[PDB]
Formats: sequence, C-alpha cells, structure tokens
Amino acid sequence: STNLVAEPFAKLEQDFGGSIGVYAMDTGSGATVSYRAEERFPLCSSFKGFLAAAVLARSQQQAGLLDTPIRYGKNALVPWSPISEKYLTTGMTVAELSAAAVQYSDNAAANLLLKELGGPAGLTAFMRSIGDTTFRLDRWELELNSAIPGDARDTSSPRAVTESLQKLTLGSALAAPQRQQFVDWLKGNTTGNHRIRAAVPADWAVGDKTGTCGVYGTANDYAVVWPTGRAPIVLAVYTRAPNKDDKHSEAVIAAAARLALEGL
Ligand SMILES: *[B@@]1([O])O[C](C(=[C])C([O])=O)C2=[C][C]=[C][C]=C21
Repeated sequence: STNLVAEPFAKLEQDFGGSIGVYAMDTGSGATVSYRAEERFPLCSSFKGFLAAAVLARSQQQAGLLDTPIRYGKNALVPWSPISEKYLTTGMTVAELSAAAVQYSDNAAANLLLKELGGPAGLTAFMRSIGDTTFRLDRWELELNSAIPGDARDTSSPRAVTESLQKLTLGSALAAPQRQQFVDWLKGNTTGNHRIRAAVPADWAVGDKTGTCGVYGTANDYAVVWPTGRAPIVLAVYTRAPNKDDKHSEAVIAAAARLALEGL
C-alpha cells in the first residue's frame, strides 16, 4: 500500500497531533487510498462489528442461535451498556445483543457475545478463518480500551479492517441472508454521525461501526458506502496519539474520510 499524493493526509495528521490511518477501496474500479494502512491501531469498539459477523457466521451452523434468549445479570452491565440496561428485566436474544453491540456499541452485549464465541481468542480465530492475519483481540470490555502506544493487543490495521469488512458485507464469507443482516445492522448504526457519515454525501447509503478508547487520542470508524449508481466503497479510518490525555477528534476522522473519498 503506497500513496504518491499523501501530503494532504500528512498535513491533517500534523494539525491533529497524533497518527492517522486510512484505507479505502472502490470495489468497482479497484482503486484505493492508503495512509499508514499497514500500521496497527487500537480497535476499541470497532471490533463489535466483526463480533456480530462472527455470530451470524456461527448461526449458519447452529440453527436457532440468533433467536436464543439470554437472561443476563445486573453484573453483566459494564459502563456504556444502554440497550442491555434498558432490557435487563426481560433478557435479550443473541440477535438483539448483536444489533445492540453494532448500533449502540453496547459493552455488556459485546462481552456476552464474546463469551458465546469463546472469548477474544474465538473472535480472533474467526477472523483468521476468513483470511485476516492482522486482527487480534486479546481482552474483554472495558480493558481492551487501554490503547497503550506500541501495545499490539486488541489492534488491527486499516487495510485489514477494510479487507475483512469487504469479505463479510460484499464477498462470500457469510451466506446471503446473514450478509444482508450484517449490512442492515451497520446501516442502522446510531453512533457515527460525526465521523465517516459526516463526509459522505447525504444521498449515499452508509453503514458504519465506530470506536472510541477514551485515552491516547484513539478513535475510529469503518464503513461501507454506496455511491449513486455504483459498486460500493469500503473504508477504515483510525487515529491514535502519543500522550494519554491527548483528545481524539471526530472532525479529524471525518476529514480523513473526506480526503479518501475525494481521492477516489
Ligand atoms: B467503544 O469503543 O465505542 C463506544 C464509543 C464511544 C463509540 O462508539 O465511538 C464506547 C463507549 C464506552 C466504552 C467503550 C466504547
């Protein structure tokens, strides 16, 4: 992955103060945009998108998985678990927990689903099973958010994120119904209006998954975007920064996404 007109990204990164990672592919032409696309960045909550895909893939071998209710306890409710909290008294099905993890970044949902898959190691093995040799999840919520510089736990690269997102939403990794379901959850995300969506023309359909670690200026977003009349674009925008107290920026993520889309 290289880029002979990277100066715009380099200037945005200098203005940001941290590091920016971008990979975008036009699945119609094959054109791509890269900037630190091979470098490792904390996933933060963005792993929750791939977790839901892994659940859908398991439902292809276990009938009734998605409809299975889970009557979880109050002490499943880790900070920022808005759907899980609201539905504590009733429980939630696996599909609802997947939906909640994708579209609200529900943390309790995320840990409950990880447990059904064998933990972080099971999600990682799923990702290996589709050809992602970069992704690694090592820890549960909320510990995976530590985002320590140079720590490779719970990281991937923007290119591997994009390539995996492509396989699961547009390729054959998932069966057709499972695939539409995964795209539908992403299209209903509520957390990403100031990130990639803020760079996408209002008349383009978008699904996305955000992540925010809360430390070290570390946040991200990845998305599938359908330009009018065309095959879709897939992209991933990740940030990090060298000081614990460096603030992340949603505007930086949106700007970097806009540079990628303009370059395509
Ligand atoms: B996680 O990374 O994602 C959300 C979040 C702020 C987002 O969607 O950008 C979140 C909240 C609380 C803990 C972890 C996460």
